[PDB]
Amino acid sequence: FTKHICAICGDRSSGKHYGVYSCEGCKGFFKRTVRKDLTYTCRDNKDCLIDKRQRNRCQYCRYQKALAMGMKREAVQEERQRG
Ligand SMILES: [Zn+2]
Ligand SMILES: [Zn+2]
Repeated sequence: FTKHICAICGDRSSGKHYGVYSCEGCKGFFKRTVRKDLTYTCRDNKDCLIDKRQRNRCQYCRYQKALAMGMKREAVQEERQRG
């Protein structure tokens, strides 16, 4: 968005992580998740009420949101390019 709020949780973004305005928690979290190629769950339905309140504890839903917008998953493998 104009004001670079974190596309996922509405936090202040640090940069366009994986091509989308994102915050530090999300930066690392998404990287970890993708590199490991993990999946999670939350104590809510898939349509979890994602807002500022939902800290990075809400891994699953943050990941769903990231995927929904379409964070450039592949870019996570940058450091994995051990040429
Ligand atoms: Zn975030
Ligand atoms: Zn959730």
